[PDB]
Amino acid sequence: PVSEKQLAEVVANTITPLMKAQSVPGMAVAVIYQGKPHYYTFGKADIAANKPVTPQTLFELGGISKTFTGVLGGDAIARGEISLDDAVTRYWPQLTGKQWQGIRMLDLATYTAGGLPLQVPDEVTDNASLLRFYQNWQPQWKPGTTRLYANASIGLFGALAVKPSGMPYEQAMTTRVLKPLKLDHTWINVPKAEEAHYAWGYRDGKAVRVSPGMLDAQAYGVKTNVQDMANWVMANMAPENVADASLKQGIALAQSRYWRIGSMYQGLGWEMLNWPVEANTVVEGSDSKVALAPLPVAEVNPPAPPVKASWVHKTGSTGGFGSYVAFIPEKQIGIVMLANTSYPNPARVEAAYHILEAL
Repeated sequence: PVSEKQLAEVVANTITPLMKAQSVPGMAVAVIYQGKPHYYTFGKADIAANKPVTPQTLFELGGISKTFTGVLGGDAIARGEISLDDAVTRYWPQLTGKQWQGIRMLDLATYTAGGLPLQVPDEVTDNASLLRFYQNWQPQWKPGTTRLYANASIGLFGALAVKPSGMPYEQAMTTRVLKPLKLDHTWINVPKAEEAHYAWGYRDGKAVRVSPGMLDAQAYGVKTNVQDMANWVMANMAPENVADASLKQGIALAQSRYWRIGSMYQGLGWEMLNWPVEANTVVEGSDSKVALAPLPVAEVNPPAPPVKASWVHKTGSTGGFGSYVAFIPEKQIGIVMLANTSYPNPARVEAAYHILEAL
């Protein structure tokens, strides 16, 4: 019972000011209300070229790419290919170091393996140096005790979760998650043909774009527009309408609860909180000082299947782009906020909460 027209103001009334205080040049917004998306665009996608942000502009999702990874992974669990409490050594037999005993695929995806670091070091150029890296890894904690956000963790989950498939990660995602969901404009590698749709990221006044790195696709290399992103949210928010049977089970596996960390729950890429929530609770944990720190986990076992009454979300950043996605399956409301500046996370959470509170 709210107007499309007044929903526009609230978006503009909230978004415009934010862009000003955070110095974001362009931003694409999607608010999902009543089974359908409403798009709002603001800013330039390219400043010197003077390109507006449109519903086809590509942004860098950063960490939101992990929600694709987890769903891609839950999809494989559904196909019978993998299991979450299978040893990581079952998919990478050469990981013979004794420290990898006890670690499961679930630990990899949920960041609990025991202190794997945030990045894969840049001197890792191939599989052989990647094997070396994980063999030389000395855990900081036992497994299932501590959560430490890392791409070394979920990046490894993705590469390995697609192995039984006999397909490369890129291809796997397209034929398994993307096409069936008709995200025909979501890319790991942007083609030349869609190049002009790709905005530039801005970091400190400079124009940037993400650089390659081992396991980037799995961890932080997806790019899309607000249209395809809204469809991704709608598919996650209402998996029932999803025809692919493995996909549907996987989307659900991804929103399931595996660990509790404070008021937060760890899923396969997705992060959740029970609805209702106060804003201060979502914003407290979004702040990087908490998000990237190592925290103790409380196991949920068996894992809890997905709760409709949850605040599902994910932030994503690269050097020049800043995104956020959050939805409530019970109310069936959602939001996408794609930006070409990485502004603080608590500011994205603050803004999304407000907008959604209007519905």
